[PDB]
Amino acid sequence: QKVTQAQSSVSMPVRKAVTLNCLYETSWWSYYIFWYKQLPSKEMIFLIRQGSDEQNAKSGRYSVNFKKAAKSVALTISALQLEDSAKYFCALGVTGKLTFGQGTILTVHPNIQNPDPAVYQLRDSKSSDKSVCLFTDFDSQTNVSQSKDSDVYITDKCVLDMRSMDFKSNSAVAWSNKSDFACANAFNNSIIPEDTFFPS
Amino acid sequence: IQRTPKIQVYSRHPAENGKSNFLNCYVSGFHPSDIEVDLLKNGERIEKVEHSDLSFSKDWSFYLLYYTEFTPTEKDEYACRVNHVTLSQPKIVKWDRD
Amino acid sequence: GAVVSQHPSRVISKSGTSVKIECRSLDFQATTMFWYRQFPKQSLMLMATSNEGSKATYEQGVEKDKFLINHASLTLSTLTVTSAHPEDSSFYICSAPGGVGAFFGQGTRLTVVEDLKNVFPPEVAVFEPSEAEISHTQKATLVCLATGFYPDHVELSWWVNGKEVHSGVCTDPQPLKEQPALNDSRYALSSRLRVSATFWQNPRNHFRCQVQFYGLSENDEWTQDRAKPVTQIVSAEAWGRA
Amino acid sequence: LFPLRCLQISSFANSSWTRTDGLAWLGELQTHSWSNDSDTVRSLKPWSQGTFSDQQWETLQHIFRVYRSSFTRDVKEFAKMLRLSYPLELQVSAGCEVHPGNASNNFFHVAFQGKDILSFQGTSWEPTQEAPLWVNLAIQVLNQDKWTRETVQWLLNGTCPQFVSGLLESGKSELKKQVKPKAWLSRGPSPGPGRLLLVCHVSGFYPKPVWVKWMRGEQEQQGTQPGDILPNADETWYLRATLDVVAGEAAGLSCRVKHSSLEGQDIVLYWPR
Ligand SMILES: CCCCCCCC/C=C\CCCCCCCCCCCCCC(=O)N[C@@H](CO[C@H]1O[C@H](CO)[C@H](O)[C@H](O)[C@H]1O)[C@H](O)[C@H](O)CCCCCCCCCCCCCC
Ligand SMILES: *[C@@H]1O[C@H](CO[C@@H]2O[C@@H](C)[C@@H](O)[C@@H](O)[C@@H]2O)[C@@H](O[C@@H]2O[C@H](CO)[C@@H](O[C@@H]3O[C@H](CO)[C@@H](O)[C@H](O)[C@@H]3O)[C@H](O)[C@H]2NC(C)=O)[C@H](O)[C@H]1NC(C)=O
Ligand SMILES: *[C@@H]1O[C@H](CO[C@@H]2O[C@@H](C)[C@@H](O)[C@@H](O)[C@@H]2O)[C@@H](O[C@@H]2O[C@H](CO)[C@@H](O)[C@H](O)[C@H]2NC(C)=O)[C@H](O)[C@H]1NC(C)=O
Ligand SMILES: *[C@@H]1O[C@H](CO)[C@@H](O[C@@H]2O[C@H](CO)[C@@H](O)[C@H](O)[C@H]2NC(C)=O)[C@H](O)[C@H]1NC(C)=O
Repeated sequence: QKVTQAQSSVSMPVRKAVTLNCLYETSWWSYYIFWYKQLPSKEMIFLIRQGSDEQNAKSGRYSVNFKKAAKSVALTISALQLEDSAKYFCALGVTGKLTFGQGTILTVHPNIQNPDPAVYQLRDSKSSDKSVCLFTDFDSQTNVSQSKDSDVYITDKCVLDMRSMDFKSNSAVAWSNKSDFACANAFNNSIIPEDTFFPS
Repeated sequence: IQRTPKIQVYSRHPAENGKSNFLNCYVSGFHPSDIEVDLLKNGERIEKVEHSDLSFSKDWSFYLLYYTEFTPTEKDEYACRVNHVTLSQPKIVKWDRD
Repeated sequence: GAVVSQHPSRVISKSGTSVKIECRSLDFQATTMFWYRQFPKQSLMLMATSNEGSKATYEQGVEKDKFLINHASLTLSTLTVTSAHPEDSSFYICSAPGGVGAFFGQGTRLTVVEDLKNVFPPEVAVFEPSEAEISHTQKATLVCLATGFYPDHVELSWWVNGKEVHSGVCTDPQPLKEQPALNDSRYALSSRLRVSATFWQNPRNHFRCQVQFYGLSENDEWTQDRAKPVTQIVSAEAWGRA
Repeated sequence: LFPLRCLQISSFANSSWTRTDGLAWLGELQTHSWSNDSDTVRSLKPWSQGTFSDQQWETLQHIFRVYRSSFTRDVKEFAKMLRLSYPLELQVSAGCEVHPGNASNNFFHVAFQGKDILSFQGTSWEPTQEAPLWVNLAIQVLNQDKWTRETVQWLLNGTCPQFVSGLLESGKSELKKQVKPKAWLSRGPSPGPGRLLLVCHVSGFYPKPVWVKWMRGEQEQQGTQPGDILPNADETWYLRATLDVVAGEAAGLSCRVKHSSLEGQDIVLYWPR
């Protein structure tokens, strides 16, 4: 009994479809295959089940391409939405005793139709020594780099959805105690300054 | 209290006086499973009696084989004593080598 | 909904102490419970099987005396991590066979610290929107920073005019290390709340970043001068600006 | 034919005294036994595990141990709610028949007080044609337990064929084994005035199929009264064949035995002159 997920990470844009592969080994003639997603809270969410003597499973946006001879149980997630970003686990089990694969992290990216990449200086807090910078409204293809200096902190890109306006945007934050720290320099390992808005 | 046991007593080999043998008692077709079987030498029960695991047929009735090592001797009487809930008194079936 | 409950959800323990985790079946009897362990960025590994009447079954390569399992009743299985060390800091999740396969509990986030002195609550600050962003985009982004906490057992949330909001929020999935080198390193976490510029421009609008910290219990020993780093809420606030 | 039959005898004296004992038969051979006082299966043959790994075998054992406890609790709760009076006897007959020529058929039959009450048909529980009204109440509850239904189906339609195929492989020699019978004659109690009861005993044959007839040359005697094929402790069979005749007419009569273990050499025993 072994489950193998060769893909470590998969990235795909919103509204498209993705396929997560799974290969298994079992000495049983009859068995069940399961697909789970793990939330950032670490909670396990059942997605879909596939019986070895069943037709290809389908449950809403989830479908399985079960190939018995090859012992492969791929999962396709159709009409991808940002809420699908998670770590997906394939499992094999008989009578509830499940054995899990390595897992695949799926990152669903928004479609930024009108990008306006910019770097902003946020207003300081009366009760903090930190100065904060916001890199926002950039294209999903942009990778945000970690800082070189150990006293400068840069978060990875994050996506927020302003539901009422059907507006989605990417953002990364930079902060430091240092006097040398300016928003003009902060994200330069991630941007072409001439392609980015910098207010006066 | 549904079906009464059929009691069949017999030998593994032809009965030849002095020579050690096996006395079998096949209790079959009974229901319920609660049964008390004993093999007897001149009315007193044998202590080294063995038996098969209680099983059942397609009709759900039970059956057991009770066997003991014995040496047939003339003037010696061997019997099977079966007690079941469907029985008025324990039924005794004596062994006849013929 | 979940039909298996694990208690506690989170536990901070000192090295050498035995930690007890409970797995309860809610409104069904369970004669078996499976216990799994997940190391950070790893998969769920089956540790043992809890059985009613008989002893626990341990999987190949599992240390039998490290974990004491006990099927207390038909609705309760306990896992005891005897004499825990920081290497045993992990995520433990139980399941009960049923439904379409098994019912999982919500898991136990276990952190073992060599010294309780290393437990610090977060410092929370809110940085108000840039006027430049308001003029350029007609949107206002608030940033909240939760800093210097240990361990990483925090839940950040935004409250606008007394109610939790989910639209226009992004929180870092993982906290940054303040000293990436150092072992007992403090964590930092950021969140953004993005609203329309007109919503932010209303000074009667109240914004609060709340950080739920999961720390020491009442039972824990505290000897330092500073306040006992207990489970607490740390907030920072801002008002809209005309 | 070698069907696998798994048999369970559950007796309930009252709601506090119960006993469950099981066994397995591959054809006429008893391959397994499992007493109430054991936590593990007793394998009666050196090939009883078939082709199952030590891990697969502990899984099946775990399932039975869980099942046995669960069956007990369940019957007690059904007896309480359906106002069924003790003592209760429940019997189960489950297994499959592997056919290389076609597919494979399986069964799961339950009896209550020696009468059929329900069976597992496809993916669900079905009551027997003439079953008491409470049986349909129990079926409704049983069919609500979808996970148990999927497990019974996995065992009957997937594990049982895999178990039977392996037992048939690891058990090849013992299943193809031949034990020769030894025949002897006797004179039974007189069934009339000048009448004789001619008895022919045949003991120690394996496998079970045999042919014993009283003859007069090549003329088969229709008066041959066969008895039941009875078992021996060493896994062989016994058979007594009688013939009620005139005392004078016994001379020239023969008992003839045909068995697969004979090397083209039927046993012929003449009535002594
Ligand atoms: C297979 C044996 C391996 C060894 C092979 C070699 C040796 C052979 C020797 C003996 C075997 C002879 C027995 C005949 C075979 C029967 C085995 C079938 C096992 C099926 C397991 C079903 C899962 C279960 O156990 N189900 C339980 C528990 O389920 C709860 O727990 C589960 C997780 O553990 C899940 O969460 C589930 O959702 C939840 O409800 C049922 O309560 C119960 O057994 C139903 C009874 C099934 C039989 C139905 C017959 C009905 C009779 C009652 C009639 C009314 C009584 C009137 C007084
Ligand atoms: C629940 O049922 C048990 C078991 O009942 C027994 O098993 C059945 C299959 C039948 O064969 C029954 O006939 C049988 O009683 C009860 O336990 C039994 O209690 C009786 C007392 O009524 C005991 O019998 C006594 O045994 C002693 C010798 O030990 C004699 O001196 C007496 O003359 C008398 O026969 C016996 O200890 C006991 N039997 C067993 C097998 O345990 C049990 O009491 C009952 N529970 C309730 C609450 O009613
Ligand atoms: C019950 O099982 C049969 C047979 O399945 C085969 O034997 C198993 C024990 C295992 O070895 C499997 O790999 C086999 O599939 C099922 O019938 C088969 O169904 C599949 C569809 O998935 C089909 O390709 C085959 O031709 C069928 N084989 C035969 C012999 O008919 C059947 O579906 C199962 N019943 C249910 C409802 O689960
Ligand atoms: C058949 O098996 C069960 C074991 O599952 C017996 O019941 C248990 O017996 C112990 C004795 O140590 C008691 O302490 C418990 O009350 C029983 N537990 C359960 C789970 O039932 C039962 O007595 C055996 N039946 C007989 C009479 O042979």
